[PDB]
Amino acid sequence: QFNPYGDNGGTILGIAGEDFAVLAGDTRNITDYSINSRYEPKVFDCGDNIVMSANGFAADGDALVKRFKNSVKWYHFDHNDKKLSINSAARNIQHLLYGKRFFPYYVHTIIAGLDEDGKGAVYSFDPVGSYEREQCRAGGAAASLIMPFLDNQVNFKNQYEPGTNGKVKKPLKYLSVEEVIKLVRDSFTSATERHIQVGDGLEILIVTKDGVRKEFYELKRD
Amino acid sequence: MDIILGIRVQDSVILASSKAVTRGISVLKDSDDKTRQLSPHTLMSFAGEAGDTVQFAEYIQANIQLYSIREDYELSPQAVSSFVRQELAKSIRSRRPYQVNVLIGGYDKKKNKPELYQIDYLGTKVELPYGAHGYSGFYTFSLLDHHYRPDMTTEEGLDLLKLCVQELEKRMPMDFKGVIVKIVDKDGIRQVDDF
Amino acid sequence: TTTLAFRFQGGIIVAVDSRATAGNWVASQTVKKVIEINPFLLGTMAGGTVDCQFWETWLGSQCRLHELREKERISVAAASKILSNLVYQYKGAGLSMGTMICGYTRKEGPTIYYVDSDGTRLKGDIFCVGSGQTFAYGVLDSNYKWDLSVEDALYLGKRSILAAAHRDAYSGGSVNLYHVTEDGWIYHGNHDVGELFWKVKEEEGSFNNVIG
Amino acid sequence: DRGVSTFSPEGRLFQVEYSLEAIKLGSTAIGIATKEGVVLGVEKRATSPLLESDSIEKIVEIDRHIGCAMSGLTADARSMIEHARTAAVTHNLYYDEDINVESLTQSVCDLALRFGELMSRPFGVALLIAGHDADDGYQLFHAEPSGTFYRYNAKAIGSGSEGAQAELLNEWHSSLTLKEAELLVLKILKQVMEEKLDENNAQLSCITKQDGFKIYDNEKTAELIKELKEKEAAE
Amino acid sequence: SDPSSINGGIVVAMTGKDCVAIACDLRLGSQSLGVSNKFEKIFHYGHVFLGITGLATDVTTLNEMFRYKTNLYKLKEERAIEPETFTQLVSSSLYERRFGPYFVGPVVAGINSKSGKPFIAGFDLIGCIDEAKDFIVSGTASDQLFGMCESLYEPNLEPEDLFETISQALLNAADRDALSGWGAVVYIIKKDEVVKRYLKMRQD
Amino acid sequence: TQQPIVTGTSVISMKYDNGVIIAADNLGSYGSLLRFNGVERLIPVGDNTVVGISGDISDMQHIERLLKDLVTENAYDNPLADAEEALEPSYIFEYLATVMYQRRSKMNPLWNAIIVAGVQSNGDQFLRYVNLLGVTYSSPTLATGFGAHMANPLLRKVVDRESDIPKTTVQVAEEAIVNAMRVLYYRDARSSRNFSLAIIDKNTGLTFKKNLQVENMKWDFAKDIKGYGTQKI
Amino acid sequence: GYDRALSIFSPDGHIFQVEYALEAVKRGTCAVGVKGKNCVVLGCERRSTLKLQDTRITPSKVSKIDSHVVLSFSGLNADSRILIEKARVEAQSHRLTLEDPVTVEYLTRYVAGVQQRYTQSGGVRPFGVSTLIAGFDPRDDEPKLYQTEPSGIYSSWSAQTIGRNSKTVREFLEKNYDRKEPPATVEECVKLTVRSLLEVVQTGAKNIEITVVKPDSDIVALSSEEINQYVTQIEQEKQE
Amino acid sequence: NNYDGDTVTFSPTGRLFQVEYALEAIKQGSVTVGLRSNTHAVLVALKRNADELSSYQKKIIKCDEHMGLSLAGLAPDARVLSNYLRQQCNYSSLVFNRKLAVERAGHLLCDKAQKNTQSYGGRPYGVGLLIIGYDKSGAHLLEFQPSGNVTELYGTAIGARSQGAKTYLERTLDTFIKIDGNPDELIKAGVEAISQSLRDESLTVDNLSIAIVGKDTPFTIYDGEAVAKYI
Amino acid sequence: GSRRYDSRTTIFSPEGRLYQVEYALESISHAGTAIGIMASDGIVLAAERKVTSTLLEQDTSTEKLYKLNDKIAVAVAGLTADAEILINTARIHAQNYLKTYNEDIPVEILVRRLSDIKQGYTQHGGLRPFGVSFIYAGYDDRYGYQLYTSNPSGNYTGWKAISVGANTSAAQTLLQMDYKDDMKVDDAIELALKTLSKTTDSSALTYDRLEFATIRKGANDGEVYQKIFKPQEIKDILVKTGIT
Ligand SMILES: [Mg+2]
Ligand SMILES: [Mg+2]
Repeated sequence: QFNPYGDNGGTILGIAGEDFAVLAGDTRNITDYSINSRYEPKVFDCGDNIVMSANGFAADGDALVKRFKNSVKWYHFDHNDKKLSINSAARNIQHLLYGKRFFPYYVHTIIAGLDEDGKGAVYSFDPVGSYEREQCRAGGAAASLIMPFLDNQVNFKNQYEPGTNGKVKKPLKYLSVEEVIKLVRDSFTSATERHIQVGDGLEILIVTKDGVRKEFYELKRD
Repeated sequence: MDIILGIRVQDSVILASSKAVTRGISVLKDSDDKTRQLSPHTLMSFAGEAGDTVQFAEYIQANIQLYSIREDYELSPQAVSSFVRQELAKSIRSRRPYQVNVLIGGYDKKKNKPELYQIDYLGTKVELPYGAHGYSGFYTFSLLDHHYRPDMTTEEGLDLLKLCVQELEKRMPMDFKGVIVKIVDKDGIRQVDDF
Repeated sequence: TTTLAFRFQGGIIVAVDSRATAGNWVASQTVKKVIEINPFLLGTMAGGTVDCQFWETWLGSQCRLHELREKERISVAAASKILSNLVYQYKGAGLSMGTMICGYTRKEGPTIYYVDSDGTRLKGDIFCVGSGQTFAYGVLDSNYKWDLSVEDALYLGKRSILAAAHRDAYSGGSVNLYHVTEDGWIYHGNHDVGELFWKVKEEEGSFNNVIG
Repeated sequence: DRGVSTFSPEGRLFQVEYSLEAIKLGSTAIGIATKEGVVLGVEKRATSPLLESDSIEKIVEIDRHIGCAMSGLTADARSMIEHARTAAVTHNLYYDEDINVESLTQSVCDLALRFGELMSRPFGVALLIAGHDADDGYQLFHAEPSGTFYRYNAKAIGSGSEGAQAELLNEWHSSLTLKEAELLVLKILKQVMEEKLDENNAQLSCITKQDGFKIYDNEKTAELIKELKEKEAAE
Repeated sequence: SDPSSINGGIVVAMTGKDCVAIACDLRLGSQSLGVSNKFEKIFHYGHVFLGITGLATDVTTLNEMFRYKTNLYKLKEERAIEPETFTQLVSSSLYERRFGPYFVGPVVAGINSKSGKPFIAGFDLIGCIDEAKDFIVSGTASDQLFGMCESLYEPNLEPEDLFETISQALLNAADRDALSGWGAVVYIIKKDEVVKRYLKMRQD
Repeated sequence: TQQPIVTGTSVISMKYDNGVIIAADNLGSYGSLLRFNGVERLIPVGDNTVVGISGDISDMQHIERLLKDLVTENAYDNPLADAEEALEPSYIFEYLATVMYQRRSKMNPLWNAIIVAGVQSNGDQFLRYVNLLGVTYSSPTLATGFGAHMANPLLRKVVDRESDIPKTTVQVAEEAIVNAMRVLYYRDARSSRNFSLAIIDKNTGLTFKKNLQVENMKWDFAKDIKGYGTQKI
Repeated sequence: GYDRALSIFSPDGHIFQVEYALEAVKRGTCAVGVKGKNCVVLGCERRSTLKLQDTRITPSKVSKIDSHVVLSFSGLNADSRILIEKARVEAQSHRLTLEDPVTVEYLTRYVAGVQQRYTQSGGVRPFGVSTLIAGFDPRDDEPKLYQTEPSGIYSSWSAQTIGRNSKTVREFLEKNYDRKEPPATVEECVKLTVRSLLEVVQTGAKNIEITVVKPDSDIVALSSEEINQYVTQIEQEKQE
Repeated sequence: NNYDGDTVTFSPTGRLFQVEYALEAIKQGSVTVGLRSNTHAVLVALKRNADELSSYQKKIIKCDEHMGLSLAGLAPDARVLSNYLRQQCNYSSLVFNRKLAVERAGHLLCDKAQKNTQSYGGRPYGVGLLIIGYDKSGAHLLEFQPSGNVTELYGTAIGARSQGAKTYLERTLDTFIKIDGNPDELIKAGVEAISQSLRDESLTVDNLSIAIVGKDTPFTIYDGEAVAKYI
Repeated sequence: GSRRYDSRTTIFSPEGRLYQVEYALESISHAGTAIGIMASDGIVLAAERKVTSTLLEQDTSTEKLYKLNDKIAVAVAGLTADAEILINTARIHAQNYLKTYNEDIPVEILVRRLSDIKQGYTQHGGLRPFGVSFIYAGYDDRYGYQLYTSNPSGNYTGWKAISVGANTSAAQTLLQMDYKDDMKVDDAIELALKTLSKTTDSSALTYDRLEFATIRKGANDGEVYQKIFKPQEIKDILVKTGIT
């Protein structure tokens, strides 16, 4: 029997800052126990200061990203070059995904950017289009290895202030872009060690009011 | 849904229908009326798959009400039952059939006779003195066979119906949360609020 | 999931949990299971999916078109039936949905409709939907009265979600409260279950089995 | 006979040009755009005193941020309004935002030329579409049955249009207040109307960022008419 | 599960000297549950008689259908349909549902009004005609009816003798079938009179 | 949904400093039967692209005709069909990739794994993969089927990353490819000795080599191997 | 299919087919609608050119759309049946989906919408029918009276007439109907409706039909003798 | 006369009057100019207003990052054709990862307009278009007529009084073609060309509309104070 | 294109009339006269065949009186072929209703259905209307004996006695003169034949130029019988009433 789906592995990570956002993802592409490419870009700049990644089955991922980019283009034509806000992009993506509700895009989609008040934003989608704005979201193969670490080190979960002994929580202080990138890199380094489908390279896209910037880092190739 | 009974006596038709609505593991409601008034002197109780039951019942209701307005005339219970059977007979060979069993209790104002029709989801119609759907008949028919008389009063019909419900409450595993009883006669349709 | 909604003197209380799981994996602790259809109507999300999100925001579009055409607030009966008629068209296709359409109008008063992906549409006073519904039902049934205060009713809904969040493995995270009045719904905050549990345990003397 | 989508020797579509004549026969509708809001006003023109004038609905809501006034064969507008309302609501469903007034107007105007041998003839009604969005602020558009739409600072359509437009030419400036615009619509309506203007045979409405689109009460309009009379008697 | 044996029931038809006989039981059931003891399976359109066994909703549907068709036939032809012609109509009607059939076992019986010749015929659910001289059987106790008819039957029976044969064939067959019985009807058909007799039988 | 009948095995390829090399054996298998020995599975499109195809041969022949048709169509009303508006590898690939994914989405796939190798207008090396699922990826070395498991490891020792491409000459790259083809002949039970090799260089253009053979094979050591454990004779 | 554009604009901006449909309405028998304080009355003319008619079975001029709304008309009779049928179906469809019967305004808006659609659809001519739609909204005691016409425009009326010599009876109603104080009772409303028809009808025998609609689905048609009593009382007061 | 009732009818002299009447609608439309060099291609359009309260009708439409047109005639028809171009430009990019050639874009517009002239029921398009673009063979300028005739040119003008601008460009041919690597000077030549078609009215800030595309320049439209520089 | 040759069958005249309906009615006025008379104990249908021949096979012929079901019959005036198209549609509707409700179709419901079909041809489709007027004679258990008529417009009305076809003005005056409410079938038979005898364009009314039918409760007990008269039976009733 023909199986139209596949698993190209990979892992992605979106983190929303106070006035910035990052969307990171490893550059390894795989099938089963074989490596297809050590550098196959997964996170894309879609214009209008939005970055997107559709992780899972690469064919559906590429199709969705292509269709969303196309949606941004036609939004400009139809509405007098109006900038597509991140919240509007998110709703538009829901409809793209739910459009194939009964033959889904087999991907866990994440977009990142800035909201209309200039604050950092990350949106997270399941394969059939259920979505939510979030502060922190890892997706893909090593998502289960990364999220608990982020709950602890970003939201300071289970951490309390010494001396009080469980009475006072650690205060939720804001993280700088340099501080976030450290957590992103350590998440992927750790994920590379313990997950076979994660490695080769890490590509991070950082979104600010100034625009989209890229950063690449080597990962273990075994 | 679960249990729906019907009994035609001398001058009326009595329809009993359970109140329970179970969805999986919980009883979501214990006061559900599994019936629709098709016309002033025609009542239809129903039981079957969730959604299909009410969707069908209301669809029939709308069609009979449309006929009543167009012709300024109430269709006979027989005519209504034939219409309903055909819809179910059409339904069974559809892409997705209605999974609904019905009882149509009506009083024919022309013939001055009560009439009870039993129709299953296949479109199997039968005119009866007393009827049921599902496992209801297994428990009740032996009692009805024994006690039933065609010249029973409405009060006697209700007593025989209480005996049926008691047997169901004793021997059925499912708690159907009692029944709503309605009477159809020359004066129309009314509900027995204490049962 | 655990979602409940009940009618009372002061209108409707809607209470939901916040957890979303994919198998044993907790996907999210911050999920919104109350849809804000419009400023006067609320819907709950139990069932497993986008299906409630997608089709209840769609419902909001239909309710808006209704009151534009009819120059009148849509009834809770009409709103709920628009949804039930829609999902009934999709019956068999595999939609997964269990929701309470909650509202408060002039002609109806406070009204709750349970709508189902099987096409079921039930009016009622108390409803509980989700994997932790049985736990929520226990607290509700033993403590419910029509003459509850808005303060006590809000607490009852909160406590009933907590009861489920504790026992049901697939429920938890945090409790979202809403209070539906005739002039619209009023949000009554997000309540972390972790903090709420210890607070309730101490103040109420309950959960004596658990060591705190 | 001849094609419905035929060109005249001058290069105009016969049917579109004829539908414009039907609009000239319609009741007067006036729009005035300001930086405090856009005002829409119409002549009701009841054919008899037994016709309950409040049932004459020639001003209509499309969304909370877009209103609409009509003139001509007003029956034709019902499907246009329906499409506009659907377009506004649909866009909100797809993009979680209000739709631009121009985008709405463009969607309405796309219907216009969908006629041939689609519908059998053009629309016999013109629309004044007024609204507000965050990008271009307060806007007033004139949607014709030709498929063309112009943006206006002020515009009059209907039987008293060219007379009213000449008056709007003199009176409009970029620093008009909302109250000044309200009276200005009432002033020009009273000028071009056959019958004497009152709160029962004329209607006002406006769209502001804060309160959105609002049709004025007959009690509210009556006060503005009384305020107008006094200020015209004042000099 | 098997549509042809949910409701149950039987029909048998026989030929005699200048006469035909058709007979049926009265049972309608939901598998084990007996539901009605008045469900007659023999119908007639003019002087042509049609028995129908099998799924009850289709029995009802086909009766209504052949009434429909024979009524239009009569209006256009200005005469009642004959057994030979009707048999072909039944076959046509069944085969047009070749890949979605009515789960039935029809049996035609009657006397040709012009020739006076006794006629019987049977069909499978899909329309194949079985035109026998002696007898036709149908239903959940068809094996039993074949056994009864084969031994009891003899050609050229007089109407009042044929009644006894077809009655005893039906009764004893139905008593060996769980899904048949609950009463029985026998039609004795002559060229210009028809006698209908309800039989007394065990009610289990 | 179908099943492949007549099949072609591995297609292997790699980038080098001035272009790309691609290779594929000339066998059309029919299950375990080595049915057709004269099947060309490298199909050049113009003078700047070569499409290597593995998998179902009937579907390959269909794709072959689509490309042949693509060239014809590109020439229509195109005075620059042999110049600025000639077909690029990136155009040819994107077209195939669209078709492959559309076909999988209709649940009726072209049962193939395709590698498009070529050189662009600006001299850039083009090497990208697409298969029956519409999955695409690019890499300094690409290989289908068994090639992915055996050829890539060998080819990656030459060009392990992007920075190794300018350091790799055409002689080193061709040597690596030819060795990989030998390794596949040793170890792939659905391969043949005869193969075709294509080089697309930005300077010397398209060089298409037919009727190549695997040579310099090591078999002599087989004579010493006896039994399966304890046997001496 | 037949796609020919029959309804089209003329150089002077008129759609003649819609205007010629109004001429068919002008030819139709007179119909009148008068709303009181707690009732609406629908009067209709029956031309007495047709005797030997069977009034039991002959289509009545006033038709029930639902148990609480009625529709009378002037113009082509055959055309009216199509609008009535569509309206009756829409009334049941509304009850089925909205779980509430149609408002008189909604039902009017629907029928008017149908009429409009036929004025710009290919291969169809407009309805040669104008309607008077009357009734009471569910759980509402305010009387409702609306009018529609071939073009598709509709509006509410305190009182209105359509059909032949409707100009005359509208003249009568315009002077005899007071808005500040409408017919307070059923009697007063029926009397004014009969009076208005007597300006046009000829004989007050079987030529006048009266139907009274009251709140909460209370609709009744007056008989010949009941109407004849109004005709008698009107003329006896007139002899003065 | 008798042969202008529909587009399907040839006249006795072999003319299609409905197409010629559609051609007439262009002459009534406002003037627009097109011209190009080897590096850049420029559109200059005189926008028309209904009155002083009204806005000025937009004349220029973007089709892709590397292509767009200016219209003259029925604006709704230009919207239909421009939309069709946007789709074809987009189809090329999505399917073939290839920017649609300007010459090929013209071929598509020709064939779309043609079908409307040979079939009963329909009508010709009532608009003329000037398509500029920069593709793999440099800068391009096309002139579309609704008869179907598309023509590649160095410069041209369509609309009312367009003959004055067209004669100017015919004289300036050798000068403006050489304006390479200088967008401002190429626009100046376009603004000076369209000025030859003006009578009574002059180029104001909300009157003028300019668009440009080139080697390292995406198709970008300039309106309002952005064109005050060139007045 | 094709528009040039279109008659436009479904349009209004400036006066607000449907040209084709009016011309179809003119067509029907030249058809043989058909009369229906309703009595307390039955209905009579009488109709005149148009200028027949001596070689016409009358006993097998049917141009005027048709049977829709056991309870309802029609008299035709106009194009026979057009009528037969509609008659078969009516016969099917009666059977559909019987199949659905298991009750014989009420007369008015059948009449409305046919009339609605005729109406459709006047409002849409661009086809010519049916050049047919019917007289419906029927019985049901709601209204009892009923007479109706429909015309090409799709408009239908109820009657006690009515004529269609030729000389309806003269025929309707004669019926209005001699009709009474307490009348019986045997009296109505006589009136119908007397009316045709006076309105006919022929020199004398004979059996070969007539079709005749009666719907009677004169059937054994509570039921209704349709009687399509045979040529010999029409000849007898002509002698009985004293016309020949
Ligand atoms: Mg839990
Ligand atoms: Mg037994």
